[PDB]
This record gives sequence, structure tokens and C-alpha cells, in this order.
Amino acid sequence: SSGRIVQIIGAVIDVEFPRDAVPSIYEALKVQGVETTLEVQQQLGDGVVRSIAMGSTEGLKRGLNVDSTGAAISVPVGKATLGRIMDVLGNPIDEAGPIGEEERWGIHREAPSYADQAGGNELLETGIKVIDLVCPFAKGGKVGLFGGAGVGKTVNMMELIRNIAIEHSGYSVFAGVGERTREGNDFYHEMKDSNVLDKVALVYGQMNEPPGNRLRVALTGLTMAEKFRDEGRDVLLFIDNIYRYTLAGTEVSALLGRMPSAVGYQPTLAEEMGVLQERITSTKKGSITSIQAVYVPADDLTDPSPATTFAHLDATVVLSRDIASLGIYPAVDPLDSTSRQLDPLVIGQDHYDTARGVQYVLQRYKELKDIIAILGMDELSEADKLLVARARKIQRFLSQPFFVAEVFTGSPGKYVSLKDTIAGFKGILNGDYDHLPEQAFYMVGGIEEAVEKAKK
Amino acid sequence: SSGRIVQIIGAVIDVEFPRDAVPSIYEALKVQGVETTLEVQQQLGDGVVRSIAMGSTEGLKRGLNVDSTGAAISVPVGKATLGRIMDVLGNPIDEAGPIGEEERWGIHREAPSYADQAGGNELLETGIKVIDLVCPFAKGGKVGLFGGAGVGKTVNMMELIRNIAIEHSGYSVFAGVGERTREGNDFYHEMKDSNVLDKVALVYGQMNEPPGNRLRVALTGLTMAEKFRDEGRDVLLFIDNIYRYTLAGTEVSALLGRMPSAVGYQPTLAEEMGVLQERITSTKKGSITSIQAVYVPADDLTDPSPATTFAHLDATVVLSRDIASLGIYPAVDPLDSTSRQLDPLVIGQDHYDTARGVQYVLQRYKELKDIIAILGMDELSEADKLLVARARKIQRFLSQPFFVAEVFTGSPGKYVSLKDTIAGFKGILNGDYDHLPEQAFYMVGGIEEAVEKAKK
Amino acid sequence: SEISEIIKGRIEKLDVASQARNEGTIVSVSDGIVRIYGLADVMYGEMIEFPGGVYGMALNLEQDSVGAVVLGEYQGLAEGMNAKCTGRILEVPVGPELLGRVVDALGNPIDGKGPIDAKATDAVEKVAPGVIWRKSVDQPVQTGYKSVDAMIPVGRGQRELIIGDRQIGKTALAVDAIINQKDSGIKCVYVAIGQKQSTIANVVRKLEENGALANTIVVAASASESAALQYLAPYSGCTMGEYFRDRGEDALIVYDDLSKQAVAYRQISLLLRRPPGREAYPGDVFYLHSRLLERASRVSEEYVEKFTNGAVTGKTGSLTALPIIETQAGDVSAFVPTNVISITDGQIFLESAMFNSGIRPAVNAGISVSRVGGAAQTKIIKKLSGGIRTALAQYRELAAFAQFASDLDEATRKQLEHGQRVTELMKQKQYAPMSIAEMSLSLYAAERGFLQDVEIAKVGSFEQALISYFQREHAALLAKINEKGDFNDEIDAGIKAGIEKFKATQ
Amino acid sequence: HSRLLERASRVSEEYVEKFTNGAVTGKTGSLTALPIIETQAGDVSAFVPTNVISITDGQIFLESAMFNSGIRPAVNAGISVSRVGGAAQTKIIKKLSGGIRTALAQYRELAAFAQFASDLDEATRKQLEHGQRVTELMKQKQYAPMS
Amino acid sequence: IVEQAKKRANQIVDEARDQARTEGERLKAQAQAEIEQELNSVKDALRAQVGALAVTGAEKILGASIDANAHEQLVSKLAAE
Amino acid sequence: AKAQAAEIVEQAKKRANQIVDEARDQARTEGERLKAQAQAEIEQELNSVKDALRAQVGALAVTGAEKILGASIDANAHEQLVSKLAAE
Ligand SMILES: Nc1ncnc2c1ncn2[C@@H]1O[C@H](COP(=O)(O)OP(=O)(O)OP(=O)(O)O)[C@@H](O)[C@H]1O
Ligand SMILES: Nc1ncnc2c1ncn2[C@@H]1O[C@H](COP(=O)(O)OP(=O)(O)O)[C@@H](O)[C@H]1O
Ligand SMILES: Nc1ncnc2c1ncn2[C@@H]1O[C@H](COP(=O)(O)OP(=O)(O)O)[C@@H](O)[C@H]1O
Ligand SMILES: [Mg+2]
Ligand SMILES: [Mg+2]
Repeated sequence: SSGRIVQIIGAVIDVEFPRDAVPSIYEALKVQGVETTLEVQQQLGDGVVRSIAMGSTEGLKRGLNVDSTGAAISVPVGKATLGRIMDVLGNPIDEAGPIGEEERWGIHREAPSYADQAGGNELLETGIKVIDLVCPFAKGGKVGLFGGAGVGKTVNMMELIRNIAIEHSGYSVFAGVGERTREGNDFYHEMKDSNVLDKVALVYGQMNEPPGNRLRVALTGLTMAEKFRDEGRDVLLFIDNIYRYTLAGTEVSALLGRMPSAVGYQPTLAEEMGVLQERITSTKKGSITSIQAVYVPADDLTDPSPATTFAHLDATVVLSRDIASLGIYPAVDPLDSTSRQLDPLVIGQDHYDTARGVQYVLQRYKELKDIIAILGMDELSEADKLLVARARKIQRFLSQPFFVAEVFTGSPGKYVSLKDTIAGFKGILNGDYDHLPEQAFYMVGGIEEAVEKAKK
Repeated sequence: SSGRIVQIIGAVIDVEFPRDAVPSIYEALKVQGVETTLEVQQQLGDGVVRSIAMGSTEGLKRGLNVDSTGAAISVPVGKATLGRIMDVLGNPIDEAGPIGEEERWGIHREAPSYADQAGGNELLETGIKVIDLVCPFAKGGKVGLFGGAGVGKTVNMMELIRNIAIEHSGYSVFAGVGERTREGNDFYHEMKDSNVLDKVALVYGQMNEPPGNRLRVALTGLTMAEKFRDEGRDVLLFIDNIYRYTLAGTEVSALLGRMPSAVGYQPTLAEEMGVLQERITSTKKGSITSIQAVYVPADDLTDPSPATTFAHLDATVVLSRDIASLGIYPAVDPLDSTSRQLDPLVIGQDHYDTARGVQYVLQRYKELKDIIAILGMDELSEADKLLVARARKIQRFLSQPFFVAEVFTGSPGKYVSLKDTIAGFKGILNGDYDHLPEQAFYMVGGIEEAVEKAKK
Repeated sequence: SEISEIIKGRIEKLDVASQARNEGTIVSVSDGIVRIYGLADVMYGEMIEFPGGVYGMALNLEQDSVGAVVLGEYQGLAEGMNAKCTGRILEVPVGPELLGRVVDALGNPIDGKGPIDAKATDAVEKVAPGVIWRKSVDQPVQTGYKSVDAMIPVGRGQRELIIGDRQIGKTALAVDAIINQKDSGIKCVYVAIGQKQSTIANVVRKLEENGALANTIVVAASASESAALQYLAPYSGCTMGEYFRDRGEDALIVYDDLSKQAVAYRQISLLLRRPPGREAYPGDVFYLHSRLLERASRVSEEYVEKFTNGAVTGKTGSLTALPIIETQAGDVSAFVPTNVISITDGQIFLESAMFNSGIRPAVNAGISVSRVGGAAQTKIIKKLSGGIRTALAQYRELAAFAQFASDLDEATRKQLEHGQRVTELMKQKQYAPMSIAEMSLSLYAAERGFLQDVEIAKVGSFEQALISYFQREHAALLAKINEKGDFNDEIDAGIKAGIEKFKATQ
Repeated sequence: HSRLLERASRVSEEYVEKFTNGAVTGKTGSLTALPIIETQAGDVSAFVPTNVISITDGQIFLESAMFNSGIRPAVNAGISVSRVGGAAQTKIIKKLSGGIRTALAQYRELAAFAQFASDLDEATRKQLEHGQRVTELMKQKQYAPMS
Repeated sequence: IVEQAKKRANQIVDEARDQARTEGERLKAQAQAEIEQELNSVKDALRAQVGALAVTGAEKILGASIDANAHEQLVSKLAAE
Repeated sequence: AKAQAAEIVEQAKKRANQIVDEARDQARTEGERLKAQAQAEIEQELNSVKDALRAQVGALAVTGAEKILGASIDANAHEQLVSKLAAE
């Protein structure tokens, strides 16, 4: 029937309906007059439902009539969504008029069953030395770009999009969750100017939007990717920051009447994360390959949110603030990054031995650093002096000029193949470049460009 | 009269009684038709009482009838408890039939008054050389036992249990606060095999029991010890772990909803420790002496639990893994172990000087051993080499064959007197035995036995 | 071809009569907790029946309402819906029919291989056998790892914790311990709590590729499933493992993340508004893990003859547990890790610094301990593990002198290389479990000095080639050692002659 | 803070012409923001500092050790960064300031590593010398701007 | 040395042939079981729908005879129950 | 001599790995052949049961009511069986 607003507190709104017409959990409601949508989150009792606004409440009042829609938020899906920018409710947020949808799906859904999961190890080349070496991605696998503030999550993702999405023959979904509106504009003009906007669906929910918008934007983008997967297609799903989904739940949790847990987080942190993460998967019909950027509060990887996220991913790439503070990009930690593909049966024994060889040298250098600081470098053995020189060369050979980062560096971008990466690191470990200075390996590309740089 | 269950929340149960029949704080209640006991914690008012189930609450329902018993949890006391295993309520957990009890005592009472205290400090002669020399125990005192597993803790407890019963006509009580069921079965058989089981009463609160059981087991064992003290005896009360008594109090305090204190402990931390520790004293009839194993959280001695416990300890016995490797099975560390009774104004000038003499020589030898290792034995002075020879003789003379260890040592047990202990070490410090080989001073008991073992 | 008409014949033999039921009405629904009005006779732990074949469990029996948790999906339930008492506690199917099957926390098949044919059901929450019904642990449980089986031995009925940070081999060590039981006689149970569905499928695919699935029961409660199912899964798996122990047999159970079970129990508690403690956990979080872990035990012959009512005689049954816990940046002082470290019989600590230094099994032998010790070892491994302990201890003391090996004293330099060769011997590969005889060759060769002329870099190829040689020319001796792990002067001389002959030609 | 800071932006010619009803055409409009945040003893893990660093298009970190060491502008070049980069510079400054910040970030590291080492190669000495000169050049006085 | 190398190689190839055979029997067993359980799954899935439609018919069928004959018999029987 | 002995052992290790990987492809080849054929066999059988189940569904509906109410339902079952079969 019809309901009346009874209590507005921030982004949370209570609506009272006849005790015989109480709307369902996750049901969408519409306010009369005002253009605002409310999703039922809890049934308090006595015909009252607790809901979160999908817009602003500055114009809302007590007593406004609310209408029950009989269903959850229904967004447009299929071919009509390609080359379009949309909000959480699926409305077009571009001036290109309406979208010719032929079907609408509900953002809430069950995860694929245990019998529907599919296993594949097809190696996906990225063109980045550190990743292709220690974090080899797989087609249909889940990748996570973990890092704090200002270390390269967006930049690295843009480079991957460029080295994969542009070549990818299938479709793609890009979801900007709690992102800067300036990054969304630069990326839209970039996809449009590159002529690739035709095969990319764009959903944006930036930081200027109400908590409810940032809490459901991820389900909207995923619902569009699930329609394409279920058609038997191969899809790419890029999420700008999945942390903003957890944070929107923390911002609203206390007003929903929930007691706080450790580090002031919602008591439903692990279930709210599992309900989203289990839908982003490759079933037996089609394959979703996904890259998610994961913000790390205060650079602490032990924080409950980052700590609960690792178990949901196949490839974990870790970006370090201490490496970025030395002017080294990509700022990937080769000792904290890992992949399920880093196995001799999947990548081969030569690649695996080269990756483990690089990690052994870097771990040994990490423990010799303090010795060198207090006593000095002459008090080391001849084997240690040689190992420290090679560790410093490997640490600089992992830096790479990127095409999406030329405005920040002024230097042209480079794409290194997996064959070239293995050869360059195997050579440094063996000793084929113990005469070149460590500065020759900083920001170059393949090992030949280090040889040319050394002369100059 | 009888009441009715009104609310069940985990181990916390609320019961409603008629206004004229409300049970007292700490009173024991019985649920009709089920073997479940409830201890009353608080009187909420309006006839309702809050209690903690002393067992599982599975299968209980609202409206069940509950009967008041008129007194606190009452347990069997006296001679019949020796050689038996009992739960927190005094029930025989061993399949050996009912306890032949003649009397029952409530577990809650006030500590002995200011007028009931003994007129001085009287040492408890353990008959163990290293303890009676370096760690003198006072009658009615509390001893903290520190160290890891596999270092002789169980054998040392069985020897003390044997000596108090055979050499002093006393008895022992063992309180298994948070006992592991596997270790509780192993300890019961080891004491039966060592023939000490008929000299001790066993009270176990196993780890899988609710928080209320683990909190009250220490009071059940202490109530049995109080009975023997009144008989005219000197008694040993062994507490398996005093940290688990503190944790059980933290768990119960959280279940009752009380506001937590520093580092998350219960607000009643010092009072709960004082209520237990102040009953263990030397009265004008008998004396309960206690040996308590102590655990230190995060290796921090400033943590509220270690801090509070150390305030009630008269001696600290440390068992060393290094000493055990040397072959001294008692394994007590003469340098780390300490006692508040090691004062010339308490033990007299002679015992004090002999003990401090042994500790000085053993300190110097530990320093000289690093010199001998780094630079060599030839680098030491003649006086230092003479000290090393006396220190080695002292170190081996700290060993002793125990009657419960005849299975391991292949030799008969020894009970050395304090007089014989002081005379033996005083002679070795003065050099009266410098001609004898150090081995003659190994596993012999008194100093006359070293003389003969050297003669052959 | 036709089956629908015959299965319907049975449906016409089912009760159509009225039954007295105790009911209630749903008052509120939120975050997986449905509050009900009525149900005056519901018991603490009883299962409530809702419309649609959805079931719940009663956990907060308050004076004016019942707080119930859904054992499934709660987003279809609503205010005014009917709720009914069942008169039953939660029970799961039990028996040999579960071996080689994947099931949910309630025992329903999720693998798609068809219905389970279990002949009995049992209660998920039960008390552990009392003190007097137990027997000391003195039988081995081989994990196939030289570092664990030689220095941190696990016995039948023991509880050994696998503790360490993320991504360092915790799961690999427990799965390999299950794979090694395919020929031993020990039935195995793997419980997955809060894992993603594709990860659980890679472990089952590896249990099948190694031939271990037919001897294993897989219980799953994935990350998208209700916190009540994740909280109950360890108890359901334990109940399935207790069948074999109570009937005179032996079983092994792995709880892949007890820390995720604690997180699920914290969610339910804070949503029922129970008073919070340290790290926001409820006051009975210690009792949660202790009630579970004290069931893993060894029971005497008299308990098995009493339970079987005489059918099984002379046999002692057991349930061995390998709980897994994740630490944050090596912090073992956290609330849940502190509780479980104090409940268990021993701990295997895995370290990130060792794992990044190429020491693949990552076992820190300096802090890892088994309180059962030598009682959980065969005679041959108990004799050859004593010196391995001394050599690693000496290596931990003399590890800074490697950069000054020239300047060292000869005795110390001899000890240093022995320590470095024994340290390189502990390195092993995944999915490569070793038998008692094969482990004995490697431990014997190092402990008796047969590695002093092998470069620390060739110790591994020497081990691999030595085992391959004995598998061809000494198959009868390996079979003899594998009977009971026995040792005597003929076996000692036999192994020595084979190692001397191996070096003299291979 | 996110509702406040997302208003500071650059708007297109189409946005200005619509709002100004055709009055202003061919003109883009902008609002640039310089928010300030105070930390306690350098602790950035606090809730408010953590939030704001995650919203802005860059940050300028001022360090107390540098302020006491004589570098009064006190800008820590390793921790400070601009997400707009070379697009926010005129052609001359854009070409002349090429990798200066990442080179200063590496110079600060090379200095500590070479603090107590024996004589190193020309590459190391040349890099260490160039770094001590750019570091002294970045010093400037208050109320004295440069064109 | 060369004769023992040939012997080492012989065991490696002999065991490789038995390993290859071992994986062959395991792989065919996986496919065989998958097809057999697919067949029983189709039978049980249709069985559930067939039952639901038969119950729907029973509801209509019952309604006619239930009102006259069963209303008195049901009320009287419930008092006896 | 030992260099040739090592070459014999290393080539045998390589050859052994090839023997196993060729068998994996051969096993998959026959597995897919069996899977494709079996799906077609079941699909044809499924059409035969589809028409048969329609007719028996009406008969199964009357058999439940046919026990107790079946005395009265003998009359209703004639009208209800023909109407329900035609209505589906
Ligand atoms: N010998 C080895 N023992 C254990 N792991 C190994 C070994 N050699 C390589 N690895 C690899 O190390 C990684 C360990 O992953 P595993 O899942 O077992 O770790 P984990 O600590 O349990 O991770 P997670 O926290 O995600 O559950 C895997 O990639 C595994 O294949
Ligand atoms: N007094 C002793 N004499 C000989 N051996 C001993 C003695 N005390 C301890 N040991 C040795 O140490 C082992 C463990 O001692 P125990 O008392 O059981 O320590 P814990 O209880 O911590 O396990 C014994 O089984 C024995 O081998
Ligand atoms: N690969 C790179 N090359 C050069 N500069 C980089 C690179 N990655 C990051 N940066 C620097 O940091 C900024 C990028 O940070 P960004 O990718 O937005 O980080 P995050 O998303 O983690 O906050 C750039 O403006 C530049 O100054
Ligand atoms: Mg970003
Ligand atoms: Mg794991």
C-alpha cells in the first residue's frame, strides 16, 4: 500500500506501512513528490521498515508518503549498456538520452553453486616485469591490487586495462566505486578518444555521493557482468576501489542499530564481503576475469578489511610505500606479492627458479641492510658484497616506464615480454652484468636498454 | 520454596522466585528433572535472580521449576576425599562409586582474621637441597612455579606430595583449574604408579567446562585443604595454573555484562585474587602452603595478571631446560629462583651466608665459562681455576635422587635435612672436600654419602 | 525408463493426521536474526521451522521473545510469518557412506554425485569422553614431512595446532597430512570454514589427483553462507569424525580456519546484543574452541566395548585434530590465538622469513613443540631424530659465523657445516609425502656423517638419488622398515652397506 | 570532507554556457582547493588524516626534522606527490623539471647507504654531488615568490 | 658407471609407463561417473516437477468431495484425535 | 664416462615425462568422445518419458485422494481426470 516517513537520521530513513503491506528485505521504495529511492534493510516490526536513501535527504520531511515497488532495485542489462555511463539506479548519467534496454535484473542474487565453479590456468601476459615474474595472472582468475594512499593502484590498473582490455576481443565492465570524479572524466575521455568505449560499460559512484549509492554501485556493475557471463561470453570486470563498499557499510552500520566490532567495523564485515566476492567468479557458462584495487588503511595490511580480502583472490599484488619513497615504480613488493600460478607445473621450472632466485637475493639483502647502516659495507664477506650489489640491480630492474605515466615522468613507456623479463633477471643473478652501475637499470625496459644506458 | 526459569542467554540464566523466597547471592539452585546446578551471581529485584549454570544449558527451556538449596555449593571434606577425582560440585568423576563423606562444607567463607595469624615465620622443610637452601618456603606461604613442559614439574609435585605426608604427617590437594582431559588422565595414572595417590585429593575443572566451573574449582580444592588445616595439619595446595583462574574471572565478568578494566581484565581482578590468596595462610591450628604454576601473557611481567599474582608470592622457583641437559634432574635455577625468606633476620646469619656464598661462586663460574669459551682455560688465574673446581662440585651437589624418580635414576630416594644441606654446602665453599672428584658429589643426598661414593 | 509412478506409491503411505504443535509469530527480521513472539516450550538449541522449508535455531530465550538464527537464507522471511517448534536438536548423518563426498554444514551433498545413504544420524553438540575413559597417546600419525615427523611428532588422539601468517603453507601441510593417510588405516575429515568455493574445489581436485578423496569426508561452509552454518561446521565435521572413534577405529580432522569460526560466532553474538569483551568477542569464545577441541581424544578398550555393547572388543578408538590459525604479522598474543595455543597439545609454527629464504616447509623448529613427544614416534625415527635436534640447535647458535668460516676453530667449523647440511635436508616439495623407510634413509645418512663430502648445494639430489637406489636394489629392506618402523643391528648394518655401495658407484 | 572537496573542480564550456544562460560562452571555470591537516608527532594512521589523504589529487608533506635542519620550505619530496603532474605546468618548467623529485627521492636514499662506505665509483660520487646541490637550491624565504 | 646409468634409466621408463596407465584409468573413471550421475540427476529433477503437478490436481479433486462428505467427518475425527 | 651416464639418466627423466603427458591427452580425447555420445542417448529417451508422464500425472493425482476420499471420489475422479488432462 502506501507508507509515511516516520524518522530521518542522516542517510537512514524509517518508513511505516500497513501491517498487511510490509515491503520485503532489500525491496525498493519511492518517496512521493521528492525523487528519492529507499532500499529496505531491516523490518523493525509494527509495519515499519528501515531503509537507506539512494540520494540526498535535505528535501525530505516526516509524513511524506512512500510507495512500495514490490521488488529490489532493477537495473538495465545486456548490449544496450555498452558505451554508456550509469548511476547506482541504472539511470543514464551521460547526455545521450535513454538506454534501449530489453530486460532488467535485480542487483541482489545468490552466488553460483559449488557444482557450477570452473578451474583454468591459462596464463595471461600483462607486460610488466615484476607482475609477469612473481604474480603471473590467469584468464578467469581474481586479481587484487593492495596498497595504501598514493602508491599506484589506479595507474597500474589503467596500464593493465591498456595492455589487456584494448586487445581483449570480448566486452568489459568498469566500475568506479568511491573514486575521484576527475579520474572518471579522464578515463571516459580516454576510452572515447581510443575508440574502445564501444566495448566497455561504465558505472560510476564517486565520493560526492550518499552512502547508499556507494554501498550498491558494486552490485550494479556486477549484475551487468553476470548477464554477459550467463550468455556464454568472456568478460573483464575492473573495480576502482572495493574498500569503499566496506566503508559505506561502516558509515551506516551504527545508525542501523548494530553494535561495533574490532577497529570500529560493522559486525557483518566478513559476510558482507563474502556475499559480493562469491559472485565475481568464472562458472561453466562464461569467464569473468577481474581486477580489483584494494585500499589498505594507514598502510597496515593487518587491518580487518585488507586482512579479510586476501582469501577471496587468486593473484595478490602488493604495492609498498617504502619503495615508492625511493622513486621506484611500479612500487610492487616482490616478497609480499603472490599468485596460485607461481607453480613449476603451470609456469615451467625455468621461470619458477628465476622468481625464487630473485626472492632469495632480496630477502638476504633485507637482513644485511641494518649491518651496512651501523658498521659499514667493508665489514661484509666477499660473497655478501657481491650479493648486495646484485640485490640493488634487481631492485632497480623491477622499475619500468609506463605509457599511462608519461605525464608524471616525461619518459616514454615500454612493454616487456615474459621471455625478456626472465632473461634479464636470470642474467643479473648469474653475474652477466656485474660491471654496469646500479643506475643503468633504473627506469629502462628490457636488459639491452640497461646496457645502452650504462654507456651514457 | 521454588522459582521458574524466565530467560536463557548462553551460560547466563535468570530465575523468578516468590517475593518471600528469593535465594541469596552465591546460593546453589537445582533445576527439576535435569542434572543442572545454577550459582546465583546478582539479585536484579522484583523476585528475579541472575545465576550462572555450572553445566551445559542445551535442552533447557523457560518455565522449568527451580529449587533453592539454602546454602552455597557444598562439597565433601575430610579423609574420604584422598585418592579420588572430583568435579567443581564435589561429584566423583572417577568410576569408583560414592565418596564415604561424613561432613560437607560450603565453598565460600571469609579469610582467617587478624587475631588468627601465627606468631612468626617458620620454614617448611621440603627435604630437597636446592629448594631448602636457595628457595626456602614459609609455612602458610605461596610459591610461584615457572618454566616450560618436559622439565620435571610433575615429578617435583609428586616428591613434595610424598614428603609432606611421610615426613610431616600432612596431606595434599590438587586443583586442576582449566585442566586438559588427556593430561588429567596421565597425571592420575602417574601418581597411582608412583604410590602417592592415597596422599592427595584431586579436584578437576576441565577446559571444556563453562566459565563458572573453572572459576569455582580453586575454592572447592581450597575448602578441602581448610578442613585438614583445622584437623591440626600442615597442608599443600597445588593450583595447576593461576592464570586460568584469572581468565575464568574475566569470562564470567563479561557474561554478566560488567564494564571491563585495563588491558580488558575484569574490574574485580585484585579482589578475586585476594579472596583466594588470603585463605592460604599459617593459622594457630595448621598451615596451608601453596605451589602455583604461573603463566606470563606476551612475555610481559607488567601485564595486570602477572602483576597482581606476584603481589601474593613469597617464593619463585624457576625450572631450566639448560640445567636439565647438564643432567641435574630437579632442574631448579639457583640464580633466577628467589625467596622473600632469604633474609638474615628470618633464617639466621649462617643459612643466609651459605646460600649467598653458593650463589656468588655460581655467578662467577657463569662469567668465567664465557672467558674459557672465547679465550681458553689457560688464560685464567690460579684462584679462578680453583673457584671453577668448587663451582662444579657445588653445581653437582645441588642434585638429589627422589623416591618418585627411582624408575628413572635406578637409585633409592633421599630426604636431606636443612641442617645436613647447610653443612654440606658450607664445607664445599670452605674447601673441606677439594680432594674429592666432582662425580662423587652427584646424586648422593647428604655430604657423608659423597665421601663414601668417592671412597669406592 | 518409468520411475515417477513407483516413488509416488510410497508417498500414499505417509501420515495425514493432525499433530499438536507449539507455535509463534515473527516480529522482526534483520542481519540473519529473526525475533519471534510465542514458542513458550522451545528449548535452548532447538530448530525452528519457518515457511518455505527454511530452518533456524533458538539461541536467545528471553522473557518476552525468542532470538533465532537462520541456518540458510533469511531474506525471504517476513513480519507476521508463522514459526513452529520441532522438538529436536540439530543432527547430521554419520557413517562410512560420507567417505569421498562433499557436504554442507548440515550434511547435504553439494558435489552432485547423488543422495547419501547414511544409516544413522547424531547430535552436532556433544560432551567429550571423561578423564577415566581415556588412554595415553602412544601410536604415531605420520604427516610425511621430515621436519614434522622427526621433531614435532603427532600421535593418535593428539591436538596439534598449525599456526602462522597468511600464504606460508598452512593449508599445504594439513592437506599433505591427509594425503599420507590413504594407506594407513586413519579415516580423514577436512572442514572448510569461510573459504571461497573455488579454493575448496582445488583441494578436492588435489585429493582426487593424489588418490586420497575416497578416504576423506569434506565439510564445507563457504564465505557467502550464513554465519550460523560457518559457526556449526566444525561441530558437524567433529560429529562425523567421532563415529569412527567411538566404534574402535581411528580418524584425523582438519579445521582449516578456527579464526574464521570465531569471527562468525562474534557476528551472531554482537547482533544478539551479548556483552562484549577484548577484540569485541563474546565472554564464551574460549569455551567455543575448548568444547570442540577436547572431543579429539583417544578412548580406552572399555569405552569402545561399552559403546559397541560388546560388538567391538580389544580395540581403542581415536580422533586426532589439526586445527589451523592465521596470525597477523606474527602476533601470537592476539586473543583467539592465545586461547587455542593454551588448549592444544602442541604447536607447529610456520614463519614468513623462513618461507622467503627458500625453506619451503617453513617450520620454525626452535619454538614448535609436541608435549606428547617421543611416545608418538616409531623406534627407528625416535633413534635418528635425537642428533638432528642437536645439529639444528647448534646451527641456530652458530649462524652469524658463516661469513667468518675461515677464522673459526676446526671443531666449531665441523659443527657449522653439519648444521648447514642438516638444515638443507629439511627442505621438501608439496604433494611428496615420504614413508618411514624413505625418511629413515635421509635422517640416517645425515646423522651418521654420510653427508660430509657432499656440497651443501647437492644434498637434495643426493637424497633423491639415494632413495631411488634403495627402491631398486633394497626393496625388501624398505618393506621391512615400513612394517612397524622397527630398528635393530641388522637394519643398521643393512642401511650402512647400501649407503656405502651407493657412494661407491652412483 | 568528501562532500566538501569534490566541489573543487574544473567545469567544461558546455556547463558554464548552460548556467550563464548563454551569457558566457567559450569559457571553462574552476575552483582549486588547498586544504590543511595537522598530524600528532607525524602519525598519519589517525582516522581524519587517513580520510583526507585518500580524497585529494595530491599532497605536500612538511617534515619537522627538515624544518630544524635548515630546509625551511620543509617539503619531503619522497612522500609528497601530484596526481595531475606535467599537465599542471607550463612547457618550460615541464621540460626542465623532468624526474627531479624521483631523483631527489633516490639521492636521500643513496646518502644514507654511502654514509660510512669506502670510496665508490664516479656514478655514485656524481649522483651524490648533484643531489646536495638540488637540495640546497630548493630552499626559499617566506613572502618572496618567484616568477 | 654406464651399466648402472642404463639400469637407473630402465626403472624411470618402466615406472613412467605404469604411471601413464594409472592416470588413464583415473581419468576415464571420472568421465564415466559424471555421465552416470547426470542421468540419475535428470530423472530426479523431472520427478520433483511431476510430483508438484500431481499434487496440484489432487487439491482440485479433493475440494469437491471434501466439502460435503469430509467436512462432517473431518470435524468429528479431529475431536477424537 | 660419468658425463655420458648423467646424459642417459637425464634423457630418460625427460622421456618419462613425455610418456605421461601424451597419455593425459589420449585419456582426454576418449573422455570427450564418451561424454558427447551419452548426452545424445539420454536426450532421445527424455522425449519418450515426456509424453508418458503427462497422462500418468492425472492418474497419480486421483490415487492420493482415492484412498480415503476415493469412495466418494470414484464419481469425481471420472470428471476430474478428463478435465485435468485436457487443461494441462
Ligand atoms: N613445499 C611446500 N610446502 C608448502 N607450500 C609450498 C611448498 N612449495 C611451494 N609452496 C606454495 O606455497 C603456497 C602456500 O599456500 P597455502 O594455501 O598452503 O598457504 P596458506 O598459508 O595456507 O595460505 P592461505 O592463508 O591463503 O590459506 C602455495 O602456492 C604452495 O603451492
Ligand atoms: N627427578 C627426575 N629424575 C629423573 N628424571 C627426571 C626427573 N624429573 C624429570 N625427569 C625426566 O623428565 C621427564 C619429564 O618430567 P615431568 O615431570 O613429567 O615434566 P612435565 O610434567 O613438564 O612433563 C621425565 O619423564 C623424565 O624422563
Ligand atoms: N608508475 C608510475 N610512474 C610514475 N609515477 C607514478 C606511478 N605510479 C604512481 N605514480 C605517482 O603517484 C601517482 C599515482 O598514484 P595513484 O595511482 O593515484 O595511487 P593510488 O590509487 O594508490 O592512490 C602519480 O600521480 C605519480 O605522481
Ligand atoms: Mg585512486
Ligand atoms: Mg588456507
